[PDB]
Order: sequence, then C-alpha cells, then structure tokens
Amino acid sequence: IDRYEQVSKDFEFIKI
Amino acid sequence: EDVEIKPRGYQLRLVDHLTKSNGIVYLPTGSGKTFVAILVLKRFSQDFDKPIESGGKRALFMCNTVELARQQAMAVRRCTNFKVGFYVGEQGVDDWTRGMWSDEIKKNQVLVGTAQVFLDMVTQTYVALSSLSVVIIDECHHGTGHHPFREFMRLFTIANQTKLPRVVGLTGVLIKGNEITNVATKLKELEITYRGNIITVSDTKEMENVMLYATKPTEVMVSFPHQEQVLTVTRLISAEIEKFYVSLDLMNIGVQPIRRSKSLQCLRDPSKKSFVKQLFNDFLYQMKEYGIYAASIAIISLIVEFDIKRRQAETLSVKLMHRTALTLCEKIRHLLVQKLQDMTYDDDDDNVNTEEVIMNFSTPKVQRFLMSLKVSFADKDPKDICCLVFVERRYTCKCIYGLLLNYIQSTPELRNVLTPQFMVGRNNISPDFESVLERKWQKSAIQQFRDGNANLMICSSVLEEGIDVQACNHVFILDPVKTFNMYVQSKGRARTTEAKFVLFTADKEREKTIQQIYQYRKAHNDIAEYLKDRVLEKTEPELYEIKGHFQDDIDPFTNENGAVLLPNNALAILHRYCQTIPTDAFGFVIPWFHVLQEDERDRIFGVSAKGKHVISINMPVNCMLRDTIYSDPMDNVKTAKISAAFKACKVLYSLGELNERFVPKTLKERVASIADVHFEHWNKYGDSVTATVNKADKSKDRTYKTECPLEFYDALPRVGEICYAYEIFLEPQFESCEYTEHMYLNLQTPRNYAILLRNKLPRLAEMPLFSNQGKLHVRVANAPLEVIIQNSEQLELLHQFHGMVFRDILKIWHPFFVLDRRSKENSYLVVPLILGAGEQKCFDWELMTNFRRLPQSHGSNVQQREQQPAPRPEDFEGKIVTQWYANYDKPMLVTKVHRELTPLSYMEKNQQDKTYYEFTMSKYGNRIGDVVHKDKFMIEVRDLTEQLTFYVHNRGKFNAKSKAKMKVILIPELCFNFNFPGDLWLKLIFLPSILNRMYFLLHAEALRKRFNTYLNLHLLPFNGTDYMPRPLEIDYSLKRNGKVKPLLILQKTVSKEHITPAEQGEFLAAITASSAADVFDMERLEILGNSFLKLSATLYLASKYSDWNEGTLTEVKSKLVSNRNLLFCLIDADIPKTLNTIQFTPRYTWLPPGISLPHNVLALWRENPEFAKIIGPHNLRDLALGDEESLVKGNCSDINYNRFVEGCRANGQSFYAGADFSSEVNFCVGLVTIPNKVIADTLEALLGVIVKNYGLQHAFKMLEYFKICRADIDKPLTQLLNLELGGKKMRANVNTTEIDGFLINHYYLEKNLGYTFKDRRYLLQALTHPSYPTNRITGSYQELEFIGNAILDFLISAYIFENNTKMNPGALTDLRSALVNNTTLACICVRHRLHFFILAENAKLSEIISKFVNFQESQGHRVTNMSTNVDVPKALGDVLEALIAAVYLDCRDLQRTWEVIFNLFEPELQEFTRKV
RNA sequence: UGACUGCUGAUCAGCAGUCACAUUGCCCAAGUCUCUU
RNA sequence: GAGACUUGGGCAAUGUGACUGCUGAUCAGCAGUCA
Ligand SMILES: Nc1ncnc2c1ncn2[C@@H]1O[C@H](COP(=O)(O)OP(=O)(O)O)[C@@H](O)[C@H]1O
Ligand SMILES: [Mg+2]
Repeated sequence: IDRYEQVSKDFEFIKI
Repeated sequence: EDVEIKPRGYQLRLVDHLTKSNGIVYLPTGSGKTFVAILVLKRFSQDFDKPIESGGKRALFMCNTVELARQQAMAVRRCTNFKVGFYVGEQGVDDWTRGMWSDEIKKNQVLVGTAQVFLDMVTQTYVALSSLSVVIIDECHHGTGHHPFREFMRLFTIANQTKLPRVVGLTGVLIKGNEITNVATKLKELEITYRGNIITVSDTKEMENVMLYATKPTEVMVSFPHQEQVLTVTRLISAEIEKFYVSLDLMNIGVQPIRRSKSLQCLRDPSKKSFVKQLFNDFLYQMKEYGIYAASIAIISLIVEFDIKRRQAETLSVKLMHRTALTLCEKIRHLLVQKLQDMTYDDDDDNVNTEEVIMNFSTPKVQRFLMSLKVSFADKDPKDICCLVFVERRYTCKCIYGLLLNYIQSTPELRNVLTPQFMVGRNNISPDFESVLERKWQKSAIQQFRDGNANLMICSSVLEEGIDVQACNHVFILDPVKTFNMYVQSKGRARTTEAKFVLFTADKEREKTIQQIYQYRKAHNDIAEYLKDRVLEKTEPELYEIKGHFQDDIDPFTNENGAVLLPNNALAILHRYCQTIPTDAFGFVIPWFHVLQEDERDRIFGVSAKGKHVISINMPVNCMLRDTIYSDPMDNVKTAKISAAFKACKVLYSLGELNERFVPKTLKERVASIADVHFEHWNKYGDSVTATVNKADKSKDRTYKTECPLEFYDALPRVGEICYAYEIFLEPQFESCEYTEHMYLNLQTPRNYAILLRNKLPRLAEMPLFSNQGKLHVRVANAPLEVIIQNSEQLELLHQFHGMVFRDILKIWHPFFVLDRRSKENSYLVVPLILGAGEQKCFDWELMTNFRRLPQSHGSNVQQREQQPAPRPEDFEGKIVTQWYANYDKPMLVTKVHRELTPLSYMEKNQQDKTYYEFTMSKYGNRIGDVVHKDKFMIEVRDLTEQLTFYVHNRGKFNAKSKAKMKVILIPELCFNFNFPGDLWLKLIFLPSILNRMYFLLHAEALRKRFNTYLNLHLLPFNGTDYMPRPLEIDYSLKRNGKVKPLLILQKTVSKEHITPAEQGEFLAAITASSAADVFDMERLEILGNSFLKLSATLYLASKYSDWNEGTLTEVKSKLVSNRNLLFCLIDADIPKTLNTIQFTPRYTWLPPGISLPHNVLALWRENPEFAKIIGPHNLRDLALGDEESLVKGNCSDINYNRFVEGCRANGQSFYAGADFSSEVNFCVGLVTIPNKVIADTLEALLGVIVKNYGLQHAFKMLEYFKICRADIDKPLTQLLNLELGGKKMRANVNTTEIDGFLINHYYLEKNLGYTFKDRRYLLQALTHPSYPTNRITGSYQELEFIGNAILDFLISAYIFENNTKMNPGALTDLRSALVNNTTLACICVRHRLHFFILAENAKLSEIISKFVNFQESQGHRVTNMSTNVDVPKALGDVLEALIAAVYLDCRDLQRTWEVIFNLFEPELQEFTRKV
C-alpha cells in the first residue's frame, strides 16, 4: 500500500 | 491536624460496623476508605501505650505496594499522634536482629510496611497474633490464591483463636479478572477468606448522592477503520530481523545457566539471549500497531537500552551481542527515517509541516487520538487540562510520549498548552532519548502532576491504584480494556465533574467492546444488588466452611518454640537460605529441580503414583545435603514443587541450618554455640568471644606482679643452718694482648667471689658476656661449697659487705634503698672467697672484716702529706687508687710500679722535654703545694671501665685514646689508695650483668622441668637429674647490637629416638622479649609457634566438625589464634610474670637483690595502688636515710615516714597532680607492664620451641595444658595422633570406575604432579568448584582447602626456619607471608598446567582464567618475583591448596606432603630464599 | 418411534500444557554520596 | 562500618490474551443396527 489511508477529517464521539 | 478532617456519616457507620466485627469495606474510589481505616486504628488506642510483655498491643497496618504504603504512612503520620513505624524490605530489614526489632516494635504504636515483610516477621515469632489489636489491609482483591494477603490471613486459624486481632480490608474494586460471571461465589470467597462480611452504602437519597461528589465520568468511544494493507518497510525490517534472530542462535558464546518452562517440560533460552528477542518483538508490535513514526521514535529507545547493556556487559561475548544488536538497530533506524524524510516536505509550514506529516504517517487509531487531542482541549489555558493516557506495553508509554512531544512542538496551538510525561511500572524504563545519564533527576512524574507542572501523563497499568493523583477531567485509553478491575479503576480515575472518559476501538471489533462493557456494567449492578438485597446474615464466623476453604494446601508445619513455616513460603525460605552459601559470584545458588517420569514413579513410590507427579530436588554441592529429597505424589506439578521444597526445607531445619525461627544462620549465630565450647575461660575475665566490645582494648597493655624463682624465694642464709655457696668463674675467651692484660690476668686469679644461698641451685648454662676489651664467658660451680654460719655476727658482717658492694664499689645505690634483712624474694647473698687448704677455698675473712665501709679519699696538702709515712710499693701493687687532685671520682687500678722511675726523671711522653714533678706543680701543685718525695718510685696504673650492661656485641680498638690511657702514671704518695684488691672490684664490675641473667635462667630451667614432667619424658636419661645444660648461643643472624632434604622436625616426628633434651637457653630465648635487647631474641620461634598453632587449631576444628561450611570454620580458626585469646589463655598459666621484657640498667631500671625499699613504705605502696601510682622517683629520692635505719635496722624512721606521706599528699595537688608515675617507679616494687602482643608472641614461642624438638605429636598435649583444644575425653588419642590421621568419613564407602569420566586424562596430572593417588575420591573432591551441578558423588573443595592452607603454611615455615639460618626474623615473617601469597599459589598452579582439570561452570570466571593463562604463557611461566595481569583468579590458588590436602590425606604421610610441596615450590622457593 | 453406534459440528463447563503482556514483592550484590573507623 | 539514590542478578505472587490437549454436559444432523 506504501501509505496510510487518511481517515475522515471528521468523526463522532458517540455516547455509549 | 484532625479538626479539618472531620468525618462524614457514612464513615462513622463504616467504622462502627468494622469495630464490632471483621469486614471488608466497599466504596467507589475517592470515598475516603483509608480515612475510615485511620478512624478504626484510632478506635483501638486503649492498649497502644503498654509494653508487649505487660499486655500492650500494637496496631498493624499493611499494604500491597511500597508507594501506597509510603503515602498512607505520611497520611497517618500527619493525621494521627501515634508514632508511625515503617517496616519494608526496601529499607534494609534483611539483616535485622531481635534487638532493633524489639525496640522498634516497642516504640512504634502503629506499624506500616509491605506484605511479605510482615509475613516473615510474624512467622518468625517477633510478634504473635495475640500481640496485636487491629490489622488493616488495602487492595484486598490482590489477596487471593497464593498472594501474601491470603497467607497472612491463614495464620489467624493456626494461632490462638480467642483474643484474635480485628482485621479489615480496603478496596474499591472487589473482583479481579474476566471471570466475573456468578459474582456470588467470589463474594463468598472474599467474605470468608477475610472472615468478614462486605458492606456498602444502601440509600441513594442520603449516602450515595452525598458520596457521589466523586462523580462518575462520561463514557465516550471513538471508532477507527481497520488497516487494509501492510507496508513494504515493515516486512523488509521483519525479514532482516529474521536473519538477525537466526544469527543470534548461530552466535556461539560461553556456557550459560539452564532455563526451562514453569512446568519443567520445555527447554527455554538463556535470559541474556531472550531479552533481545523480547525487545525486538515489542518493537515489531509497536511498528504494526502505532505507525511507522512510532517505530522511528522507539528505535531510539532500543538504541538507548542496547547502548546501556553494551556499556554494562560483563563479558566480551555479551558486548559482541549487544554491538550486533546496536548495528542492526541503527540500520533499521536509518532505513526507517529515510522514508520519513523522503516526504516530510509536502508544505512550507516547516514545523506545521512536521505536524501534517505525522498525521499522514500515523495509524488510524493514533490519527483519531491526535484529532481528539486537538479538538478536546480547545487550546484553553495549560492549567485547565488534567488528562491521563493508558497503554498496555511499557515501551508504548515512552513511544507515544515522544510522539506527543514531537507533535505538540509541531502544533501551532497545542504547542503552548500541552506537555507530556511517561511513567511505567516498578521495572522503570530509561526515560532518556539519548546516551545514558543525561542529568541527575530529582522530581518524580507523580510529583510533577500533583504540583501542576504537567497536564498530560502517559502511563502503563501502573497508575490504577495506590498513586494519589488529583481528579482528572479527561481520560483517554489507547488499547482495548482487558480486565474488569482495570476498567473500574481507570474509569474511577476521572473523579471530578464533567470528566471525559474516552476509549478507542476498531470498527469490526466495536460490537465486542460494546458487549464487554455492558457485561462489566451488569456485573457491577449485580454486585450492588447482591450487597443491598442479601438476607440479614451475621458476620458469618462459620468455622466449618472456613476450614473447608483452607485444607487443600499442605498442612502448615509449625516446629517447637512456636515458630511456623508456611508451605507457600517454602520456596522463598529455601532460596533465601541457598543464597547464603559462599560463592565466587554465582556459585549455583539455585536448587536444581527435576520431575520424574511414570517409570520412576512406580519404581520408587507407591502404587497410586502413575498419575500424580513426583519431583526430585538436587541441593547444591556446597551444601551437606548431598543426597536428593523426593516430593510427595501430588496432583499437579506446581503443588509437587511446593511439597518438594517444603520437605527439603524441613530436612534442612532438621540439620540445624535454619535457626529456631526458620531463618538461615550466619557466622554471628554459628559462633554463639561454640562460645562456651572453646572460649569459656573468657568468662572469668567477664567478657565473651561474641562480645565485639571486648576487642576495644586490644592495643592497650597490661600490668603484672613479678616474682623471683623458687630457688630465690626465702633463700636467705640463716645462722646455724646449712648454706650452700656457688663459685663464679669469669673465663676470658680471647687472645690476650697488651691492651687486655689488665683484665685478662686479674679475672683468672684463683681468688673469686661466691653466691651463697640456703637453698640448692640447679645446674645452669654458660653465659656469653661482652666486655669492651674482650669476650667473656661465665660459669657457675656445679658442686656448691657448704658451710654453716656459727656466729650471727659473721652473717651480719657479710650482709653489710654485700650492701656496701652495691652502695659504693659499683655505686648502684639510691638514697631510699634499705638493706633487705628479711628472708624473702631475691634475698640471696654474694660472698668473696680466697684459697684455703689445698684445692679447698674458704672465706676471705680479713677482706670482709676490713672493708666494712669504703675508705674516703681525703685531700691531703703537702703540710699534711709531709707527716704521713712514706709510700712503699708493695702496699700499692694490685690495689685501687684515685687521682683526687685532678678529679675526685675516678677509680684507678694499680697494675704495676716503676721503681726505676722518679719524679725528677724526664716525662715519658706529652711533656718529654720536662719532668713529672714540675708537671704536677704546673696544674695541680697550686692546690696541693709541694710533694714529699722527689726521688722515689713511680706507679703505672690503668683505669676501670664505666659500662654497666655488657650484652651488646660491637667491638673495636680505641687506638686514639687507649695508648694515652694505658700510659697514665701517677705519684704514689699523691693519689689516695683504698688498698682494696683490684681483682675483686674488676670481677664485681660485671656482677649485676650476671645476676640478672641467672635470675631468668632459673625461671627458664624451672619451667623446662615442669614442661618435661607434664610430658612424662623427665624420666628419660637426657632429662631429669642427669641433665647437662649447654652454653647459650650467639645470634649472628640478627643485625641489632635429587631427593628433597628431609625436614628435621618431621624426621623426628616419626622416630621418637631422634628427640633431644630441651635446652634451658632455648627456653630463655623464648622468655626474652625483643624489647630487652639481648644477644638472642624470641621472634625466631614466634613464627613457627604461630604456624603450628594455626595448623593444630585447623585440624582440631576439622576433626571436631566435618559438616559445617569452610567460612565459619575459617573465622573460628582465626578467632582461636587471635592474640587476645592467647593473652587470656596465658594469664592463667602464670607465664607473663616469668618473662623478660625490660632493659637492664642497674643504676636506673634494676633493683638490687639484697637491698629493697623500707617494709612500711612497701606496705603503704601495696595497700593503696591509687596512692602508689602518683609517686615519682623524686619523691622517693627526697629523703637520705642514715646508716643505722637504712643498713642495720632495715627500715625508715617515723619522722622520715611522715615526710614521705606529707610530700606525697602535697604532690597530690602539686604540678604533678594527676600525672602518671608508674612508667618508671614500678621496677622498684616488682611490677611491670607488658604488651599483650608480647604475651601472645611468647605463648607461640613456647609452642614453637616444644615443636621443633619434641615433634608435632607431643605439642598437642601442651595445647591441652593451655586448654585451647579442649580434649574429647571419650577419645583423647584422637587429639594426639588422629589429628593428622583424621578428617574423612563414610564418604569414601561409595566408589566406581565412573570417576574417570570426571577426571579426563588425569594421567598427565599424575605425570606433572609426581604423586600417585591410591584413591581418586580426594582429587575429585579437590577439583570440584561449588558452581558445578554435573557431579554429585563427591564434595566441594572448601573443606579440603581448610586443611591444605594450614599444612602448606606449616611446612613452608618449618623449611624456612631450618634452611634459612642467616636472615632476620622481621624479614622472615615477610618471606613467609610472600611464600603463602595467593598470587604465588596461582602462578604455581598455572605453571604446571593445572587449570585444565578444574571442574567449574561459570562463564565470567572461566573468561577470567582464560585471560590469565595466556598472559602467564606470554611471561614464560616465570612470574617476576608479581605480574600486572588483569586480575588473579582466586580459584587457581584455591585448587592447589585443596590438592595439597588431598595428596596428604591420600597417604597420611607428612613426608610425602613435604616432598610434593617442595617439588611444586622448588623454583619459587629458590628465588625467594635468595631475596624476599 | 424407541434403543444404540458411527461420523461431525456447535454451545458450555472444568483441568492441564505452550507463548506473550501487565502489575506487585523478597532476596543477594555492586556504584557513588554522606555519617564515619 | 552506616544513611540516600542509581546500577546488576535470582526467586516467588496476581491477572489477561493467544494456541493446544483432555474430560463432562447440551443442541443438531447424517450413516448404520435392533426393537
Ligand atoms: N470525612 C472527611 N473529612 C475530611 N477529609 C476527607 C473526608 N473524606 C475524604 N476526605 C479527603 O478526601 C481524600 C480521599 O482520598 P482517599 O482516602 O485516597 O480516597 P479513597 O481511599 O476512597 O480512594 C483524602 O485525602 C481525605 O483527606
Ligand atoms: Mg486513594
């Protein structure tokens, strides 16, 4: 792959 | 400070519950349960002040870790008035004794420490369970199974059930692990193990709401996508690590210890080879988990740790391994950072560019973590942040700490707000990112967090319990939750309001985390329901179930005296004992276990043993348990190991290794039993051998009361009684010349003087005496002429003549001297004699009746001189005169007269142009006027010498002044003449120099007779009545003014017919201390006495104890030959008062025999020693007693006594108030001070003189006389002959030709040793180093070297005494110490190539010997004699020392031992005997 | 349909072994500093 | 000799995770035999 997949610029701190 | 610490309601309820009965408190963390424990401790203060023996109890407080213990100790110290103790294993409690233990327990009302230490100190009966009031434990959830908390709780049942102390536990989480299913069984287990119910708050309206100020956090979970593919760099690095690991096993190093799995079933790898594998396997995990940047950071840590290990590598092989590891690590780092630097240029914001590339080169988990960090703190004030980070691996803490540092520095906003820090468990990681020891740190990370110096705190699973930290408002977890207890603790860290609890999970593993977190929550809810809704049960003190929970273990063995050994503590106890075995560095301090297969199980043990396992223990060879201990047939291998260790420990205690309290004993405890066995005589002096304070006065000297020999005590002749007189002859021993006739002719005159005693005298030796003009030898008549005093007046006149001799004719007199009339010590007499009828010699009666008082040389003027009768030459021939007109002091012997010379005649010399008459008138005629006779005879005269101690041997011709002195010629009528016979004066000038030597030859002969009679050899024709004394010997060795030659002492040892009589002079030599400065000294026998005493003590200890280790035997042996012990065992024998130490100057340091102090003065002196010690020579010299009282009355006048007492009392406050005078006035009162060193020296001198003549065997009887080696009365002959023929036991009853396997090619050893062993057990036992597990049929070398040292030392000392007869003893001791040096032994061992055949398994010492032998070969087996090699290996000299004793014990022939010792010492002995 | 075997999978419990990780403790001994022979 | 801290080694203890071996139970199916 030679690189890391850039994760989404945004994500949710979901409440359990 | 307690008023502001006012308790809350729930705390009161909890304390009230825990006081009534034992229980386990359960509240969420931060509720103040430790404060509850403080109050509980306060509730038992009713008996904390009373001492233990009076019924006082001490509080006990114990915690699982040292940090929690320290924090709670500080808290209780500040919050209580009790003196808080501290009892931990990190403060050095290992080597405590009962003293400080008892005083610490007495002084500290509350005790704090770890678990194992408290277990040890309660098992060893320092304090009983009945001696405590309340015991408080914390974090009880660790205390299950075999944890020390459970073991401590077990002791409550085994002890007195009544009056049992209260116990309560502290915990916030009650169950540890993922087995939380069916919480009821674990709740019951914890409530029964600690014999107490679990309690919790039960009404949310008033308790839970109030305590919930420790508010629960808010759960937050962030998901990240999985890793879709792996990179090229990771797999390339792993491929390199593959061949790295391959070469690691390919890399061959020295022998290493053997490690196997915990069940002893699989073969493991050495720890030093597996640490690198563990490090690289953690690095690979870091790479695969946290990203390539994390690996770039962590390879630096690998560099750091590998560099530290390479610096600290003991052996070159370890250094090579760590160097290869460092090279591979550096290659990995370069290859990894190449990729980073190939893309750290994507944009022009330099440091923000670094931030962006870190974001790019980070795994989705760490990427999400970084985004959470950025968006969480909102770039607020740095003091507004309180966050914690938990990761599993220890190295992950430092890795993510470095990543956070770099990223924060790379952030524009977070740079000014965030500062990271990392800590790990107690196995701390090197915090530096560069070379070791950057700086001396002084502030702990926990202290940084508490002080507010940091807001982020990276940590492993070390930060859940114990550490007191402020309530964080953020918690982040980077790795999935593993255990329920860790979850509860980590979520309990976030205690303040609005706290953030964040945990990270992967996408497709999100649901598993969801289910596990709800199971944890449901388990907590079920625990709460169980506690709240349970039946109203009591404390549950059900003994049946309590016992039913415990019996599964082996029954705890308690011995007598109340001590107890826990089977679960058996491994620790046994290993602690085994480490105490003496070693080099390692010495195999671990017991080698071995499990047995089923065939052995049903071969040895019962029919039941097919399934149950059996394990065998092999104790190290340096332990007397040479056999093996078999384990009980047990269910599983772990309990089988426990049983084996427990039984081995019980056997070891049965053999006395473990003490009364199950702790292994050391030299301090070993010598305690032997104290009253060999050192009982110290008790009569009060002190003891174990009393180290008794050595505080080692260097000081001691005083003694001297006494004359029995031949002199009460030897005064009495009127009308049989009295014997001994004629003294002073034979010249030189060629007479013109400078010697004046004394040569007079001394050989038939007239002489005799010493007269009522008692009889034994035959005495011939003395050497050195006059300044010739050599003199003096003899005493064997047959004493006997006369009986028929007239008391004759005896009186003899007595005043004897007094006048010392008073005037030698001027050996003081004004305080008084004629000793009484018959007492030294009260003999000196009598002049003249020829009688035929060979018979009688009294020179006219001589004594004429010279009662010395004539006075009156100065006569010519007016007076002209009316006295004219001089007539025969009246002056052979007389003594004095040149009064020139100097009224000099005596002057008239050797001849010049009847052909007149005063008118010309002077012979120095005024040859002029005459005697006018010469006298020139200088002396002014005061004397004219002279009567101008034409009469002249007299040529010679002067007497003024020397007084004729012991020194220097000689020479005084040609500068003798020619002028021998020509001295005087006028007859001018110089006053005493008309005294010059021969008699010329003989008595030497008299004190003879009397002093006889006064000690009598002692020597009387001691020799006693020693011979005790040995029962006095009946032999060479001794007893038929003994012929021999003349003394001059010591020219001193400077102070083919086949080996058989050794004489050993030659006479085997053959009793080679004995020779003991000489009186040889005893006198050992009597005369070197301080007295005689022609011969005692130091020559002292070294052999020391050698023989050490040899005999060593052999006696070896025969007495063949089981104890060499260390205690060596220290006891050194204690036996200690000079203080020799002092204490020689004082009883009454030897010191017989010695010769002081100088002999009669004018100032010697007391005349027949003259002493006044009787009343002596009575006063000896009545009050305190009053006597403050009297100096001047005080005695103050008076000048008249003739009557001093001579005839033999006392002092009453007014004279008054002047003595008044002067002494005045001097009590005079300038000399408090000064010491005993250093010079003791010689007049028969007292002397002798160094204890001299006492030990003379003890050894007597032993040496006995040994060198009577053989080794007889001297052992003399050691019995000195009660050193107490005789075993059952078998006394073992102290006589078996001392050199003993030392072995039944160990030789087992044998096989298998020994040749251990002795690989020992034929070369025989060839290069010369000796041919009859038994090979001795050689094998000598060659086995204690670090050797391969062999068990034999023993170690220690208990052979113990004897070999003594044997080699004794033979070397005997040889140097015999052959080296021309060199000083002061250098002889140095030569002996050089011949016994360990480096010389190592050189001898390696020269003959004895290093090959040593049996040892220890890599470091093996490499030491390897680096030694090559250097020695480079020296060509010729050590400069010491060579500055790396380090001498003690073992090389040790094995030679052991082989010496093995060779001796093989044949018991000391001659063979001397032969082999000489064969191995020939070149070194020849070199050293030439130069020390 | 029952009895029973053979095959095989799944769930669950228990024991034992291997490998790795985490925390806690004792012991021996070394280094330097200070007290100090 | 002692106190502070660091270095170094050995053993014991708690818990999780992974793989294997074995026993017991439960569920299910197939194939084969009898009733
Ligand atoms: N009733 C109280 N009175 C005064 N201070 C209290 C009280 N309860 C708790 N505290 C304080 O709160 C802190 C709680 O810390 P700690 O005792 O470690 O909690 P826990 O033992 O529940 O983990 C203590 O330092 C204590 O000083
Ligand atoms: Mg706390």
